[PDB]
Amino acid sequence: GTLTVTNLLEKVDDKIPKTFQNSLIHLGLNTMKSANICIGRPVLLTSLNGKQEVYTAWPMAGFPGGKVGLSEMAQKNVGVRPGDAIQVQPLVGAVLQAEEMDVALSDKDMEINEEELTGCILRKLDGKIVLPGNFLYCTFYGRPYKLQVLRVKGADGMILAKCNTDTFYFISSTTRVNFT
Amino acid sequence: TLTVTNLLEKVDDKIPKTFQNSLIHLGLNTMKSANICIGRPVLLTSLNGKQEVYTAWPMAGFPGGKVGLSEMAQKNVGVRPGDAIQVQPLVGAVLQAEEMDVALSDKDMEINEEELTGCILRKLDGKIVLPGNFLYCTFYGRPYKLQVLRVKGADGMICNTDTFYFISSTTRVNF
Amino acid sequence: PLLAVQEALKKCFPVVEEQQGLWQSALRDCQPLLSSLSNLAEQLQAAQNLRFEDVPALRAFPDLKERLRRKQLVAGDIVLDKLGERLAILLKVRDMVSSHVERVFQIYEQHADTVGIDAVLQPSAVSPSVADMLEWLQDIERHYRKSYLKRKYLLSSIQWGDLANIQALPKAWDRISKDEHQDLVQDILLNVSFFL
Amino acid sequence: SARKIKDNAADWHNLILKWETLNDAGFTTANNIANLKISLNEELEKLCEELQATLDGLTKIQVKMEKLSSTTKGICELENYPLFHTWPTTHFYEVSHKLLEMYRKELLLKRTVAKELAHTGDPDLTLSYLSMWLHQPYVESDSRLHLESMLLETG
Repeated sequence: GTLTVTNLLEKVDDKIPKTFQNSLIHLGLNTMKSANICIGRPVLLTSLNGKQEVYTAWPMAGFPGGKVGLSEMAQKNVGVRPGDAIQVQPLVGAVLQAEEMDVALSDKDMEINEEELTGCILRKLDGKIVLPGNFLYCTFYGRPYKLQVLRVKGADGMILAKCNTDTFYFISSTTRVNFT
Repeated sequence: TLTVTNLLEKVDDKIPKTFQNSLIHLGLNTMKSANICIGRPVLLTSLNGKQEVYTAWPMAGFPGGKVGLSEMAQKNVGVRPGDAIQVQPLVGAVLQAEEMDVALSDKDMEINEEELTGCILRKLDGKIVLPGNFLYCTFYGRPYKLQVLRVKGADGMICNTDTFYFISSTTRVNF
Repeated sequence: PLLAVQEALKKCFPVVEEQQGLWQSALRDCQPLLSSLSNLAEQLQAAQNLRFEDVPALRAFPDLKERLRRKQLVAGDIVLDKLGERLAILLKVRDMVSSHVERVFQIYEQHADTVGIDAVLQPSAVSPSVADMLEWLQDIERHYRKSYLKRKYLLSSIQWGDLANIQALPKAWDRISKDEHQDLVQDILLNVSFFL
Repeated sequence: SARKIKDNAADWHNLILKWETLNDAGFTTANNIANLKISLNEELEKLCEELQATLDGLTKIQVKMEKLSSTTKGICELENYPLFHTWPTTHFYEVSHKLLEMYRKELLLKRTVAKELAHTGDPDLTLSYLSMWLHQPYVESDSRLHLESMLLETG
């Protein structure tokens, strides 16, 4: 229920799902067994500052216990460093499809072709469950971006998520994005 | 006059597929018994009365004193493995059949006579044929069997010493 | 018990892996042949846009058009029969994997009265689920069949006499492959690797 | 006598092989010429010159096989006043004569396509000419078969 954040020991040539390529919180088999993890299922991350984000767990072999090696970008978006402690939870609640997601750019204001960036974000970030106020990263032709999500709306009807057993949402090829 | 087995499996890369089809396989003594000659058309006859011509060929390691035949050969003649046949080195005058009558398979699902005759003429370059015999073509994989009705020789000329005729680009096709 | 279904899946998957490899190598061979066939058809399409009696040098010749066309078509026929052979190998792999998947499903439907659906939904630490594995097998058989049956009704619409279509073939072929989920076989394999 | 015939067979084989090889080289040359033309002097000239050299190699081959034909006809006549595997040995001359006729007409066509390739107009002529060069549209395929058959009767 509590693990030691490291940095990912990345050498994944055959790193499986040519999809999970974005979520990717590595783990260790016995660690999975301890925290009731199971492949391809989402997992919730809570920091000692009150920030949260979820990710598709994956048990890549070659790691020791308690070392849930995140990705650098998770380490930023939740504000952790290589050696701190973090709370891992196996997601249990519902998971639906998310229609409306609104999000604003960072200070790279060049007014890129709107739908184009939409196409890239979608074709790059399937399955990344989101929350209000996180950051995404879609290197659309080398040129990086950094987006801040404000509000999201899911087909079930609610509109935005702090505990595990409750709603979430994710992006599929039929999601609408607003840029404000 | 020799017994019939099934044709072997030792096909050669040379002699491209087209001629690889029309063939019969023999052994050295089989060549030097009826005194036939390599690469020269040869006549086959069944006791029933089916005469059909092919291109003889002696294959290495053939079982002495036998004659192999194609599956389509055994069909078009009506003989089984182990049966006997009557072989004859063709010594007549072979010429160029001018025009040839054809009977379709009659399952003519919109057959394009121009295309059909083109493919037939192409895939049957060196081939002598007597009436009532049959032809097998592959019109894009989908196989066709054709029946021959009548033959018009070059000189209006409609036994292993008679005349026979092959096909060529100039031969016309009639249905 | 459920161990029977588990064994069935452990047995079925490696077949799917090897068959995918065979499929892949087959299509790989298939590509350049079809390129060459496009080129041949183009070269032919050119050689009927002339008169072959209204050019000075060629005039001192009885007949070229006919003989050259005949040769070109012989070459085309050979390459297209090579494609046919490849298609036969494709058919083989389709039928084999379909039979196997059907065996798996039949085992399951045979046993699915003592294994409560809930026991079908226990995603363990190193195994997605018997449920999702059956689902993926079903999806992989569908993928194979649709790909094969869509490649045939493309490859068997070739008629010397529509020399635009042939010359366009390679693009349509390649496109037939860039609309599935290549990740289908690749990820299914990976995703279930730890199950062995 | 028959020893010469067997030599004629093997020579037929190797000669045709060298033919094909030189035709390959020439086809590469002609590709270069067609492209260089489509792109728009003396470079083109050196090209045409070495292509003509290829043609001369061809002609050398032609005269050698013609001598082959002549000697075969001579032995044919001399056998007036029967072999390994009982051929007429006239059949031999028939074979070599068909071969010679084919290849000679082929050479003529190659000569014309060289004679015209340099300055051609509309590109479709150019493609058809490259074709005429490559597919050798005067060599009925059974030729090889023929040769093989004859080649077969003497190892």
